[PDB]
Amino acid sequence: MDNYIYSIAHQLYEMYLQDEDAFHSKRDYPHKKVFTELQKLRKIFFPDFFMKHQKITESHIASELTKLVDYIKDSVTAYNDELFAHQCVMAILEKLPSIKRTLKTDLIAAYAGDPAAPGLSLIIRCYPGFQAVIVYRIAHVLYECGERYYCREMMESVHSYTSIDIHPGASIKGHFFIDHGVGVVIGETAIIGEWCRIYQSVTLGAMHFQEEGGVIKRGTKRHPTVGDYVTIGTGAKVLGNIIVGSHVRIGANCWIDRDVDSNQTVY
Amino acid sequence: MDNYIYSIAHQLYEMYLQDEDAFHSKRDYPHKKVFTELQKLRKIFFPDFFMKHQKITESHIASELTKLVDYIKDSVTAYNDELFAHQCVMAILEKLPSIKRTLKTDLIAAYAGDPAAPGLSLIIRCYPGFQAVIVYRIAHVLYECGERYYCREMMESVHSYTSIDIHPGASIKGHFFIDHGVGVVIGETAIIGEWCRIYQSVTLGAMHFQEEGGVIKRGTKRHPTVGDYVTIGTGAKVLGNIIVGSHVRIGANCWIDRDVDSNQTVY
Amino acid sequence: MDNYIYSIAHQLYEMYLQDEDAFHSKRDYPHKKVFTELQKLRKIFFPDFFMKHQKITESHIASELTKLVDYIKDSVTAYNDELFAHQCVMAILEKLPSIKRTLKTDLIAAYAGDPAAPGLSLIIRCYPGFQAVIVYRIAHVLYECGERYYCREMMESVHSYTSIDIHPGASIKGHFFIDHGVGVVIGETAIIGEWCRIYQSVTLGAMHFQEEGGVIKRGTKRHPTVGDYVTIGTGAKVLGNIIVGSHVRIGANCWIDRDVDSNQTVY
Repeated sequence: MDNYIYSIAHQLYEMYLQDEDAFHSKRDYPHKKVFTELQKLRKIFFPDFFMKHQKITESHIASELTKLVDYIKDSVTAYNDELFAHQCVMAILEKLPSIKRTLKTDLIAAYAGDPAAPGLSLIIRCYPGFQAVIVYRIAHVLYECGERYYCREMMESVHSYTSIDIHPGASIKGHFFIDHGVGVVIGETAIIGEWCRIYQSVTLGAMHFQEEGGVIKRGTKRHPTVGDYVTIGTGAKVLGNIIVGSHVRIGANCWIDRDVDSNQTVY
Repeated sequence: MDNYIYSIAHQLYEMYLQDEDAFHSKRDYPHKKVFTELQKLRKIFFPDFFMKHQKITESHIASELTKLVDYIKDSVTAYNDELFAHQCVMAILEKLPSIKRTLKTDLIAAYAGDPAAPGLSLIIRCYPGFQAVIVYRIAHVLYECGERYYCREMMESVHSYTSIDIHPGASIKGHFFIDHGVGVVIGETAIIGEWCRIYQSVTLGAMHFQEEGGVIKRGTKRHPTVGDYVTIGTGAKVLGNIIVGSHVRIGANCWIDRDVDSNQTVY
Repeated sequence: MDNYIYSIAHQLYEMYLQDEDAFHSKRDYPHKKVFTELQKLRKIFFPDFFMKHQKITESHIASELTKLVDYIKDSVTAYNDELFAHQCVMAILEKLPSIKRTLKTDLIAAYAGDPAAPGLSLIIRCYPGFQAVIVYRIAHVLYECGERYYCREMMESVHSYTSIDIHPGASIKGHFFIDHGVGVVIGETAIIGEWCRIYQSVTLGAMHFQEEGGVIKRGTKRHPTVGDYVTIGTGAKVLGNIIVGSHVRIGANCWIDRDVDSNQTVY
């Protein structure tokens, strides 16, 4: 695994070197301490914003990547087993370059969708929707390996830190932006296309009225599918195994229970 | 107090030994550090999930229970007095076995109400509705002793950690489940029956439009009473000294201002 | 700067001495550790509640004020420059007495608007709306100096701790109260008068439906202006560059898109 880490850290470092200036800084930002997965991934993906400049080298990216790998491996092993952990973490490592590319697009979307943002640096440093998506994109790779415990725990850390509630099972394309974010809920089987803009208190999920009865069916597709270029306004509750088309605008406090066709505004 | 602690820890230990296998694990889970009351109560009620297996003995349950008792006593004394603190903490100790039984039913309700849950172990480890209810059930015993300060502070820790806002005065029966949970508000005089299922952004509370005037009447019954087998959908705002009957289903974003009779679906 | 700190700490100390008894306590409260800006400002503005009584002297207020000044200066410098930082922190220091006076009125409003509050001491110690406003009032002085980065980071700390989302650019008058608070969003160009009472899940903000296109106009007045004696009920979404008059009552889950005239109740 250490040799694969070296190769992945090398690729991520070369990407860092080739990133546009907006993804770089010569500033030494105030040191913060957040939960482990975010702390580590912040340094790995955007070292200029979370490390002293005198320290960014490839070797240091590799060093942080190793600390992260060892931590996730340990946690996956606790809930599962040693072999399953190795395979899942190799899968995360495999996807880190593509995630890095996607996270860049999420930043572009954040700046493009928010008149309050002065530059990418502030989004990177402290935008809660962005902190959540960083961790989500890794948690999802775990889910894709069949893991069902630690990937949820990781997202519950995100949940506590940002009040954004994204199940690791959700599938989310790039140029993704959650603004403000408190009360956002995105379910296990939610599917979200490119250029989705989501506001505070938005649910892309499900409700289960008590059938007593007692014990609800496990899993199955039961959360919305959302197309490209969708904007979901504050307080909107989109519920059930329903399809929202592309280029859809959803108004504030809307209660959506059925399919919504492409190229529409709902209020 | 130490002799009463020993007796209570003995009872809790015997209950632990007699718990069904779903409430047990041989796994050594990743060590977490959360606010004191939750950290301690997690170990006391579900040691398999928060202690190394080589350490669970009765003596260790007693040890953790002592640390918790000393901490709560100290905090209650700060806001009140030494004698009042002793009585309140003796009352908590008294209720710990019954709370343990109730918390088991809350877990059953959580698993039964959530298709995303793979087993009780994940709910125990990281479900925010469950973390909140653990602390709430103890905070409520303080409120029942007449304490009005520290029990609120304790629940504000829960508030920061999970964004679930349950006043220690609320009365809540068993098989209780808050799914997702961000934005849940449950007021001081709210009464909730058995098998209540509550989603994100649900208020069981009150609003006070300014009478200027100036200073609103203190206390009194002013929050909803809810029966058994009630499901309250995402964003529902249930306000005032009103009665919701049993077997009631409440739809998303609903604004409920008046009594709702038993065996009904509202949207 | 140290001589100006001494003078400001002297004034704040004299104000402390002249505060009514409700703003004082002989109790030694349980020690808490929260994010730096709140930790420091809590001690500076309300030392009786966050320091051991044997330690409150003027010299100790000055000591804490220095620690805060050094921290904010360091963070402002990181995002901007040394000279800009000095000017901004001198501006904060300048405003601290007036902020102290305003924070007293916010407490009065909190107690007056909440039947659950037993005394100012509990609001001071743990009410999340109040913790947020303490930090907001300082963050706003930074914004007023033209700072756009660290003042946002500071409020994102508030955001994580309380789930209350107040842009440092918002202008808010005194006797301000957010009850419960989770999901409150108050935008960069929001203007709020005296005696505003706000509940959980209230947005005073804006939504931006995707014009693709791509990159939205930066800034400009785009969030609501709210008059005096306004109460905004749970879940209300007040959006756009609109004017809400004085003595307005807004009902639960309301979706407000246009001007609302003075002396009105909306549902």
